Amino acid sequence: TSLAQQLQRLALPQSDASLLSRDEVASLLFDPKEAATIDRDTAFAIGCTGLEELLGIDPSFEQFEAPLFSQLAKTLERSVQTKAVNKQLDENISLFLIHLSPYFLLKPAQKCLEWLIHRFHIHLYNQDSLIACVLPYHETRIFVRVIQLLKINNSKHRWFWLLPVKQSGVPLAKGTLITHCYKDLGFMDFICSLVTKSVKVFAEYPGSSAQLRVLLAFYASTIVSALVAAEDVSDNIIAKLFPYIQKGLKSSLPDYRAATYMIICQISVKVTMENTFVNSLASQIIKTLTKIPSLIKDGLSCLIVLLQRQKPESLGKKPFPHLCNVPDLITILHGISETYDVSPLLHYMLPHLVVSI
Amino acid sequence: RFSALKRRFYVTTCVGKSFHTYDVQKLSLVAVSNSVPQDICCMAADGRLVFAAYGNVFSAFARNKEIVHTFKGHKAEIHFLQPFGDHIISVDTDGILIIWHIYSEEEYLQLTFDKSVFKISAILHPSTYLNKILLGSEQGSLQLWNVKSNKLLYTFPGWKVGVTALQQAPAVDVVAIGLMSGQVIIHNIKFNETLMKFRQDWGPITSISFRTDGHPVMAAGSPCGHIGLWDLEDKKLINQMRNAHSTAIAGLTFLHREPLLVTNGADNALRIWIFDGPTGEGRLLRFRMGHSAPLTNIRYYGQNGQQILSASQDGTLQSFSTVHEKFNKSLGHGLINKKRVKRKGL
Amino acid sequence: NELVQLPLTENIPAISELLHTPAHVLPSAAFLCSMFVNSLLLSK
Amino acid sequence: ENRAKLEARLRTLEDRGIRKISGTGKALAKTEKYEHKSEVKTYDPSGD
Amino acid sequence: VDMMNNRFRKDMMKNASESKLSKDNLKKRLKEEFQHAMGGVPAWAEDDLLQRTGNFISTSTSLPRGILKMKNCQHANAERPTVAR
Repeated sequence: TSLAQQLQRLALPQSDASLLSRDEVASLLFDPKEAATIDRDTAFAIGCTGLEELLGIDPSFEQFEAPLFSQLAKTLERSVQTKAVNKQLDENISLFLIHLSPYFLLKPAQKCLEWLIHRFHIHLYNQDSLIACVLPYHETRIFVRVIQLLKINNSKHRWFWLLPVKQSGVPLAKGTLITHCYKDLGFMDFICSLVTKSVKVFAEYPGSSAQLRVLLAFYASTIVSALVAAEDVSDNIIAKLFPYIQKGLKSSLPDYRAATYMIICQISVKVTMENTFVNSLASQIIKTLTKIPSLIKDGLSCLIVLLQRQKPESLGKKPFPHLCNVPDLITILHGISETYDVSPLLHYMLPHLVVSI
Repeated sequence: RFSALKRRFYVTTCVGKSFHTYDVQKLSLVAVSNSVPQDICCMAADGRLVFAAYGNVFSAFARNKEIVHTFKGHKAEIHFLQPFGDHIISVDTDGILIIWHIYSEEEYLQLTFDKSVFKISAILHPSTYLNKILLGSEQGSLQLWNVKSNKLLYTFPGWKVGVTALQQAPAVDVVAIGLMSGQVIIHNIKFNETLMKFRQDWGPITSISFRTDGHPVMAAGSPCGHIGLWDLEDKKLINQMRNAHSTAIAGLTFLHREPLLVTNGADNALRIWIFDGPTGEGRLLRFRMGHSAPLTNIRYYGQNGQQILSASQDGTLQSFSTVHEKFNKSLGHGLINKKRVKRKGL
Repeated sequence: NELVQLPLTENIPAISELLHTPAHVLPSAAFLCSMFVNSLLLSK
Repeated sequence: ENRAKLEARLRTLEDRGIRKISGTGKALAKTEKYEHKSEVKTYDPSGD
Repeated sequence: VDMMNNRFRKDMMKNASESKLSKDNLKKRLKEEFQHAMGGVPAWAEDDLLQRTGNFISTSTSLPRGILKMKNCQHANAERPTVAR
């Protein structure tokens, strides 16, 4: 089996057996027996029909007509071309899957995904991109089909923990997702990197905030729950989370800032923090408050939480001027005061206010 | 050290009055050198030979076992050895720098530096530079010299802390400078700009290595025994390896085009680290280790006499073979409730 | 002197019900942030 | 009121059955053997 | 400089004409060998808690819940042992 282990480690998607025979064909829409009786023209027609339907709902797909849904893509087969061509194809497929992710529950997206699987074998070459595209819909059955397309049998594979949902045909449970998220840091880094990349891609198009809704909600749903599930939050988790927290604070998307606020609130509730890190977090919250005028109040309330569950003298005097210069500060503070306690913020403010006067 | 006629890398560690050579593939001993009268203070390797310094005299070793050339003419202890083609550069304690031809053993050039003004604490020969060496000082200044012309090309004002380490970055004109304060400075010596700065609060920079397997990662050691991993691309801290060695880190090097790190220390341990886990978590791959604490009791075991049982202050019992080190074995630590140790580790 | 127990995420029923729903059914993140941060505050 | 409580209980039962088949998820990917790359090129500064 | 008759430089020759290369030809030859060995040119070559090393988790003044840190001590009545309740 030493020769067998060497051979199975030497295996590559380029030298797959299914490339050289038509006994079995992988298909998202059809069983393999019927899928082995489909000509390339029929699959191309289904993909073009799906893309044409998708163009009506969202225009910005037109750029994918030429590289992926044309005659040149029809004739092209990846194994024949060099690594640079495959890398460019990987970039194009990743961009198209990022665009597809909001519409995955719709049928035209399924047709386009079927054409991509038939022509480019993305289940072998682009496993990570496909998983990133389909992950926020893990409670659905089409997710189970997409997982069943992949081969994850090896216990040393990255996606081995997704094996039972392939074997039993059941959706992934959220508790397992949370446990693997907090215990395995690579999965959390994958989720954060996917969120940042999708936000950066969708930033260019004006009026595209809605397209990022569900994914961002998923980003809000798991991480906080992961912080709930962990018995003790080690310094590794916070060290990994902090750059993404800063990126969320620096962004202009309301939902991304809201998810960052929830993550910050949960972290402040659960773990005790050194004075320096509380100071830096409060400085970053105060300095970037006024960028989004619709998220002022929550941000201020978030600061209150950070100033209520930590040591009283954690915060310094440096962010005090920028805190005072926000428009209508006392009116928002009074509006919050009508329902909730605002004592920590005034407790911080008054000794600095008298000295500054 | 890389080898000719054998596409393999060898690591050489100083052991008292001798040195040992191991293949990096499996950490198997391949040679043991002859003894020298004094303890070895500095070592260097140039592929063909191994250079060792003891007292005020240094010699060259061939076949990793025997001396073929010895060099006399220094009145103080040597701390630095720089192989330069067919020539060798030696730096004394008082401040004498002499270039010697290895085979003929004659002195090519003699240079002196004022101890108060410029005491050499680090030496580096940048790659693709014709007859050029870089000199660092405890005062904090850097001098670029040309051996052939025997003139000072340029003087870098540097920083007031003082230089402890010099390392060639994977670039034509970029070097890494370590400071006593714990600060690593990435500098371009041709046009005099600093690309980026990193700081660790663990003491002076012991050694710096660069990962060249396609990932821009830099590692710097500390006297506390900790190693910091920095991302050159994003200018941030990736992760920190705490207590890699109990004692101070002596030397750390990434294998060329490999995700492997080779570290040794004063705790009588040579270890290999592989960065293949998720999120770049280094893990122990291979190690060759002996007692890390002074011995308490040693007794011969067996009438055949090929093994000796030894006990140390680290709480371990070990057996050392007298014929070959492949038969060395360890009996472990003294532990009640061994089944709990399985669950949580040592 | 007086000891006050601050609200916790697992104890709040509304937050748990909001966290137990599937992601695609889940509403926008701004509403979730509003409810979460308001529930984390101490009510007077 | 009683109908809403039963439906809330029924949703929990479906999720728990899914959780049983899917697994805890505490397990991670297992480690793999490593072999060194051979015939690797290197630069010798002695030529300088 | 003599590319041939030098052990280190003879491995760097390409054709028979370059027995002796000039200074400028040697520089680009040395540079490209370095870049081939390094695998190319790295991209990086042409307030915040992760620009320094430090901690993130600290101890609280209040007693933590869930787990109590305790150590057993010597028995109070060790000097006077008894069997009664």
